Amino acid sequence: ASWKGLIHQYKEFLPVTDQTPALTLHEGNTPLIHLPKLSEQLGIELHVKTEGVNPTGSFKDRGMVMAVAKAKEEGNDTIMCASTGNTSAAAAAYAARANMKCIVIIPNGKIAFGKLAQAVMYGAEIIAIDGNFDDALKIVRSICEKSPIALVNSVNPYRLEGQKTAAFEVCEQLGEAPDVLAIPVGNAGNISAYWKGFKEYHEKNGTSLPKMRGFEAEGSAAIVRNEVIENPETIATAIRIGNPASWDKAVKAAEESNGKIDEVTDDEILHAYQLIAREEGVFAEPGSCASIAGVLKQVKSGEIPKGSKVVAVLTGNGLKDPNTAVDISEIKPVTLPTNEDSILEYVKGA
Amino acid sequence: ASWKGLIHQYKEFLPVTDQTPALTLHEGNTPLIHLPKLSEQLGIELHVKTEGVNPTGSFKDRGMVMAVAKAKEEGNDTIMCASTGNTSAAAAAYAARANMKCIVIIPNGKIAFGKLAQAVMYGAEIIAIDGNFDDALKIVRSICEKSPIALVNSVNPYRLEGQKTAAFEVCEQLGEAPDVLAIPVGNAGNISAYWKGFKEYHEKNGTSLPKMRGFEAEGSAAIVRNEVIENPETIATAIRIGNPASWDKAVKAAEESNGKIDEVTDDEILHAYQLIAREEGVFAEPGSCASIAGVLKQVKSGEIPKGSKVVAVLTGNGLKDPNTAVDISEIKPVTLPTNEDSILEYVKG
Ligand SMILES: CC1=C(O)\C(=C/N=C(\C=C/CP(=O)(O)O)C(=O)O)C(COP(=O)(O)O)=CN1
Ligand SMILES: CC1=C(O)\C(=C/N=C(\C=C/CP(=O)(O)O)C(=O)O)C(COP(=O)(O)O)=CN1
Repeated sequence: ASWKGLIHQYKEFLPVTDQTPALTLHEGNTPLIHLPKLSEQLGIELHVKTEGVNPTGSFKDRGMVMAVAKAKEEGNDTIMCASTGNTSAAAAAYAARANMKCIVIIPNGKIAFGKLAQAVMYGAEIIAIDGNFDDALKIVRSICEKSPIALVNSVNPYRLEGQKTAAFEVCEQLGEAPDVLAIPVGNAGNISAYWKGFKEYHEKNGTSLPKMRGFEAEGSAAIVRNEVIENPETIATAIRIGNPASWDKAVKAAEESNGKIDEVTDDEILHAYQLIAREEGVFAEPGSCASIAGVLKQVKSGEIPKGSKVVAVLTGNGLKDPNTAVDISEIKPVTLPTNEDSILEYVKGA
Repeated sequence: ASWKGLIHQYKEFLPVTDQTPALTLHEGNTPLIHLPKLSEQLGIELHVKTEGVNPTGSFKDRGMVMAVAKAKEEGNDTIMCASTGNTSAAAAAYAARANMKCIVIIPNGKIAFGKLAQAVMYGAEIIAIDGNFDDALKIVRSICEKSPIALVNSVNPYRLEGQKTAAFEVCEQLGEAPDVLAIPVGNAGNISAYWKGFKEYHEKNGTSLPKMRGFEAEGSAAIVRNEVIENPETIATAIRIGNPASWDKAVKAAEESNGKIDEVTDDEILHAYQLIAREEGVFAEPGSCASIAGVLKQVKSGEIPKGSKVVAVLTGNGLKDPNTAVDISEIKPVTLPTNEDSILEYVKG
């Protein structure tokens, strides 16, 4: 049938009133794709929730449609967020759609090319700092406390209310809750939202409770180290975050679900990044592939038992970050003369 | 609802046997988004079919899932295509998914950066030539005449079989066929595919027949100019194509539909490109926005009368081409000290 966006489709789970604007970019309802080759190789039943087909190319659209609709309902005209790039892209698109001004603070030289192009195109006022995301978040929260500008980072609870619908959809698309929900962790709002979603669906519809398995990049694994990281690092700039704002909710999700927050190296991330594209035709940005890298690590160790039904969240479209793709990949265009014989000869001799 | 890809959902309209592999990346079923502000400013009811949310970010996935499934059914292990970038990305993804080799021939320096990243990541054998798309297609077609390599460019009929499904969806999502289907024209397969779709749905389901309104970029407007353009040009490199392989089908489609194939300038394309992102929050690549530029042109001229119900096809995701976005945009980011006081006063100023 039809799909009219999250606010309409999940209205009973959401803080929607008759005065809530009907804001939508048709976000949500993203594919849950079975990966049969990787399932065979791993000895599990692996599906990927491909959030890169959301309107701005990441799961952030789920929370942002809710946050911006409520911000407009509650009488604001300007929104602001700090971002590694996907939240600012979402905020900018929904602000333009909603006729609100948008201001974003980003870490200079540390957001992907595609995310920058979106923020420029959607019409945000873009402020860059030489600090990291964590610096930007501190500044943004201070400013929205000291101005009438509405904060639309994940600490805004409407963001997590929108993002929990991804757990609803996974249950509906799989026909049941999975054994394991594998997910990247940056600012930790998303793993918190999925867990909140699984609990609500458990209570209302009787679905089971997955083990929540979150994965930070080793260079930014503040939760795994149990310490704030003052200079987080990782090539997966989406999750280059050393003081997650939803730290306590995420640890609670892991504990209540009998799950775990783990870490993956950049090399593990980049391997999973190439793996799913080469073997399954699925292209997600590096930070997203922490979930797949996490599945490979824990299938190897037995922490994900063979035969498990596993959903890995692919949080962002691979088109967000074309530089990493070309920088790391061994595949390069070979330049040939515009001559059928040379090309055919190359085709056969290679 | 639930969605398992085009082969499953549109089986009855597709040349699908019990031998056809169940190939899917869940392509299709893309949003039809009403644009209420642009509608108001133009005096029409305008919707956009946002094909950028297909698995590889363009409508090519519709044709490619059918062409690659049929290629595997018929015994092939390799596919090949020429491309300005989106057909090669689709070909590469579906080949990977179907366990096939993929060879793509692209024009050096004339495919968008996101499309190159896709071809590399999906694992295609990428051959770049000093020539243009038309040169690459000539070579690819010649090669596939004599070698056991399946041609998956749009001269493969299975590409149009899959691509026609977009018109089916438009009718179901709108509740009726629109008065006008506005669409970019590069190699002309897609406008032919929509019209084929609209004729089929008319015969089977009684829907009406839109006017097919195609738009080439002016520097590549071979059909408008009635000439093979040896040196096609346009910033919209997706549609930088001077000898459209489906020329005759596309002229027939505009003729049978009482439509027209028109051209829009690069400045018109770029205006539409910025307009929809700024005003409606919808971001498509420059070639896609030829359809919006054409709607603006023909509303202004009266060729799309006020009150028309219009669906414009946004063929590719804006993330395909990050360079044009940052190059055209006078909106440069500003670097400020990492100080909340210093940035607060700058926001207030
Ligand atoms: C593609 C992708 C991201 O963009 C991202 C965070 N992106 C951010 C992070 C923080 C901003 P917030 O969304 O927390 O307001 C962004 O700015 O785009 C994460 C991590 O998800 P969390 O654990 O942070 O929910 C995974 N994957
Ligand atoms: C975004 C986009 C394209 O990539 C594209 C053609 N893209 C091509 C062009 C030709 C290859 P073909 O699909 O004809 O085999 C590509 O290689 O990606 C067109 C024009 O559609 P047609 O008139 O060609 O149906 C509009 N929009």
